Amino acid sequence: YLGGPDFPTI
Amino acid sequence: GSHSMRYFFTSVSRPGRGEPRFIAVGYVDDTQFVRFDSDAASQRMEPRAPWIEQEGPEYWDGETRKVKAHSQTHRVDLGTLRGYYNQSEAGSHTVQRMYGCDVGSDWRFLRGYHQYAYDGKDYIALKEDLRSWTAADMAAQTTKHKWEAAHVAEQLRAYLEGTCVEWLRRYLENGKETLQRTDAPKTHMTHHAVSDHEATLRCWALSFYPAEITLTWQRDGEDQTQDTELVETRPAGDGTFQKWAAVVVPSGQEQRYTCHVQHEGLPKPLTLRWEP
Amino acid sequence: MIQRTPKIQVYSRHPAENGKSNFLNCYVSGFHPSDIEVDLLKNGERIEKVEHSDLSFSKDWSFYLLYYTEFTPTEKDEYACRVNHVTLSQPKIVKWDRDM
Amino acid sequence: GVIQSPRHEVTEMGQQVTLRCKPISGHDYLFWYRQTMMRGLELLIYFNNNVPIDDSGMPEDRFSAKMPNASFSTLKIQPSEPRDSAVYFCASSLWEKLAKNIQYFGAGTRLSVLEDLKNVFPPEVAVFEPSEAEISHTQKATLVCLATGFYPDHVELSWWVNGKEVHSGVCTDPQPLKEQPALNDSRYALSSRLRVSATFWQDPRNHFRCQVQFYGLSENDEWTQDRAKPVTQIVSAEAWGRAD
Amino acid sequence: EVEQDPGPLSVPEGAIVSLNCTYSNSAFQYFMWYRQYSRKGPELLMYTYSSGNKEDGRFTAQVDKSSKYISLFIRDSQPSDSATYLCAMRGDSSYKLIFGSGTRLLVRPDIQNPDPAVYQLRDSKSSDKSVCLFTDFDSQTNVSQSKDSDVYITDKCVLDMRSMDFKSNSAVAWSNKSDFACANAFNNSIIPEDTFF
Repeated sequence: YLGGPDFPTI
Repeated sequence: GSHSMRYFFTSVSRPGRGEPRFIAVGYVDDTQFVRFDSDAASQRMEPRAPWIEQEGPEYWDGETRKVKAHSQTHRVDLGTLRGYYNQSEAGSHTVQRMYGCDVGSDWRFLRGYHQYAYDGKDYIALKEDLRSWTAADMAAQTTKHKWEAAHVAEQLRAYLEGTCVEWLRRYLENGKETLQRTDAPKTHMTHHAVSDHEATLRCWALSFYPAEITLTWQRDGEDQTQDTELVETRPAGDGTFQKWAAVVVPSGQEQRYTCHVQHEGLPKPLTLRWEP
Repeated sequence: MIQRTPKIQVYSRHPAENGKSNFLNCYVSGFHPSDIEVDLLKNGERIEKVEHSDLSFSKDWSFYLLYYTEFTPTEKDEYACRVNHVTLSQPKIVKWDRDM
Repeated sequence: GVIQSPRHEVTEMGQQVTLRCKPISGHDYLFWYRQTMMRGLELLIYFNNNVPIDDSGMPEDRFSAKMPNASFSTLKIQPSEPRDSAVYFCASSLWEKLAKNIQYFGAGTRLSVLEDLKNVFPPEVAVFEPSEAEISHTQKATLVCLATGFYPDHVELSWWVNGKEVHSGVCTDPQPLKEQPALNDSRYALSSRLRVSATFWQDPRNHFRCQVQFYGLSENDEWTQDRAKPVTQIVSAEAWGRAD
Repeated sequence: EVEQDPGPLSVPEGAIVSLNCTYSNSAFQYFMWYRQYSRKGPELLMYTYSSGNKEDGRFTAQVDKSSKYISLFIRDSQPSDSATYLCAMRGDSSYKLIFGSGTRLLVRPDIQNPDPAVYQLRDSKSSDKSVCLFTDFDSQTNVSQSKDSDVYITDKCVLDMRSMDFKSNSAVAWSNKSDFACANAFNNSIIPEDTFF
């Protein structure tokens, strides 16, 4: 089960 | 005993192509259970183990939406990283992300991690506390500042310590027949010379799961490593693993040496010895 | 950009018996970057419809892959893995040793 | 902020409808929502870096959303139907605002898709006096404006005194009344009040105007009825003080 | 599915107000309350992760994830809290919000000294066309839509002076002059007393 909804950009 | 759920993300820039190649895979322990490839036709997160096929459509839409969203973020990362290091637009570069949680034999939370690499080198990583960051260089410091300002550690800690473990446990139950199995290594020894004074003894472990294993050569019962070669553990392709360990012995002396095999899948260690 | 050449293992899935269906594996690992070319070879000639696992990587970020195919080993047929990669001036051929 | 266009649209069914949104520059998430009156919002779609990420709320058939670049999204309905009438909102955001569930909203597009333009009428607008009685013991300035007979219900009412829009002393109804069988096909009515000191109404040099912006037909729309084309227009009524 | 009570709430200024929402999917982890003035976009008030209570000025939001029940309390309510309130929620796999249908809140302003008074009012252009203004009545009184004949009547709205601080309710009714006018206008409803004659 992935983390989300998303990750911040570098 | 202890268990893991880990996600691996790789994203490769292709100047002259429309988009980076994005690949994502998920593991529980040594067993792969999902994948996504940005170039594959499905444009879908795909099952790779029999037990997750049980999940309903909501699970699969969610997982595919999240991985697609991940690929977009990595796409912008590749462009901003390129600027940070002042690199040419002509070369292929790579971003890699790994995250997951460990759980003890009581299935409760041990450990969380979330690491990020650019061109095969540590870039930024969540420390053990899951509250702060380790940054490899100054490009990464700018990112750390941004991520600290955005409270990003907080989001990930909630996932690592809660949701990740909750799903890992759910997977362990639903895949118990294969995830909680253990396959004893099948073992044998092999014998080869050179001319006169030397020979090689090679001790094999085949078809074992999980992949952790210890192969030890003793002379006269003495744990001795001098001139001992362990090949990296290797997948068989059917879900099991293989490994061998060799010693080069003065010939005549072969009976003195003993191979020791340890594997949670077997109740006590094995001893093999060359017999001709 | 730092680079690591691949380690290569060629081997069968089950102990080889002549005339019996098996799977030939080429496991490449330790490499960076991830663009790699791997062929399985029979008597010098490349085998068609080889499959491979999904790209992953290790604690040190280096990549690994397994390539594999059904084959039926024989006394005389030589089998090999051929690997090309930016760090190699020439494709590296590692022949399958049954005893290994 | 987020800029949405058009603010109002009134059209016949069958037409293509295109709704537009410019997010706040720098934002890389864009959301399109729809709200039907006396109900809640519902997400149609959102985008991240111009790529649609979730479109589960998008209708199966006549709806289409795009984001050709970071500064612009469209939502298209072809062909439009009356049930598509709604307010359509656009919002934009960033990851760090989204972690606190913050989102920036456009002012919305109010869309009326009508079965027939023959039903469209602009308002008639009357102002009424202070009452004889009310003025002396209360000693404040009373007046009311009525906007009658309009359809659909896309109207912005405003009071002007001298050359200036005025808010103090103002209260117009939140919702328009219908002259109806409560049958959607009705025309509407709206009131507003304005008060200032009695000294104002009675005596001076007092420019006093109830103004109503109606949104109706554009120039694209064909019209052949004997009566004036009910185009988008401002209609007004006014009054001067001390006037039987 | 988010279930929310629609039904207009009308409370007096100063009152505590309670709004709430029920849901069905246990994967919702983020819960939000929005306020929306008539003809405008929604404004975030409060947001909760988990279960729990958050206070902020006059507002408290709470989340009971085992009852699947969430609430917002507004203390010491003000005229400017009048609006539709919407709850919204989501989980962790999408930024898609699921909204409840909304609850309409009217907070009736406190009126210092009523002077209920009903005035007849004639058309500026011409005459004969007329309309009745009932105004300066207290915010205990309630006003009734006519289902009787075709007489037209607007609910009360509140007029706000500023600088010089004065408020007053007002309402309006009319009908073409089939001579049943100002007295019969409130065979619908009326609380207190004054008039023209």
